[PDB]
Amino acid sequence: ADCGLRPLFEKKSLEDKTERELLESY
Amino acid sequence: DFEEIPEEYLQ
Amino acid sequence: IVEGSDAEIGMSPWQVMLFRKSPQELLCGASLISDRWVLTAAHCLLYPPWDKNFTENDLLVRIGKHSRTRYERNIEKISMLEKIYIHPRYNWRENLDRDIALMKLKKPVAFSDYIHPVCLPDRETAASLLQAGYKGRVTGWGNLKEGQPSVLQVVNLPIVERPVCKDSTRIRITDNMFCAGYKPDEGKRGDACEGDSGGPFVMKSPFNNRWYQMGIVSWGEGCDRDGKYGFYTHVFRLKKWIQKVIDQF
Ligand SMILES: C=CCN(C(=O)c1cc(Cl)cc(OCCCONC(=N)N)c1)C1CCCC1
Repeated sequence: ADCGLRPLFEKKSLEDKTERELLESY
Repeated sequence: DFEEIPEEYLQ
Repeated sequence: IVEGSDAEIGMSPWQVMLFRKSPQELLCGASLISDRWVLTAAHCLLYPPWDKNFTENDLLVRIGKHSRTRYERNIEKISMLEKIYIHPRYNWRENLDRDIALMKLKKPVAFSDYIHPVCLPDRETAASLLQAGYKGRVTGWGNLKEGQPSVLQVVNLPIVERPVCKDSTRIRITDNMFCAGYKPDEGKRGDACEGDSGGPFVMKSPFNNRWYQMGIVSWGEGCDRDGKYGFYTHVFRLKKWIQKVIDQF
């Protein structure tokens, strides 16, 4: 129920260095 | 190669 | 992982390391789906062609890691297994069909900045996301080359059309697999490799911003060969067996 939300990224509203490539492909 | 871990675990 | 990069800290907090007690070695990747349940490839535990048949006590799972070889004091947790469950119709004799296993941890792990479970997909995230051209992300500590990293590696790879997967191999492909990788002409590379097995292929939902595990690193022919692709267990198609096992035991 908290699955899939990373303490050091999503929870802080920070993006990792390549996840934009993932989202851009969708 | 692998750094030894606590033997507590290798029990 | 071949042609990947070093993971950021906290990047994949669901990534688990399957670790052999003696000789102390990296067996496989795996993923944390709740505080007590780890998901991996069946062939990590059971593969008779290679006289591989590990049991619970053969094994340690190490969660929260970044360094391959260090014991990461105050960061990683190391847990013992209570019970391994292999799919009853896992097909090691022919094509690694239903390459999936669940491992129940002896005691639950506590979550932290470095340790957090990934989501399993529902029918509709699956339908929406599992499409050719969409990219997912694979992670592991396996070989960089068909030599091993100091630190968790990461690579993003596009899902490949099912016919292209079939035409790339002699192996019989089933509905419980999909393949991912760049085509020879696309001019980007990357693949899982030896040691990466059992690890997560995950995608980020553009709807709720959660990470879902769509695949388990299963098999390939070599690593990063042109015109070859990595194959993955289709987690959604096997979700019913996951639900069953989990809430029967
Ligand atoms: C044509 C190759 C035959 N086989 C293997 O080589 C094979 C067998 C096992 Cl248990 C694992 C394996 O690869 C595991 C590493 C991850 O996959 N590799 C790549 N993604 N490049 C590969 C498997 C056996 C059944 C189908 C392929």
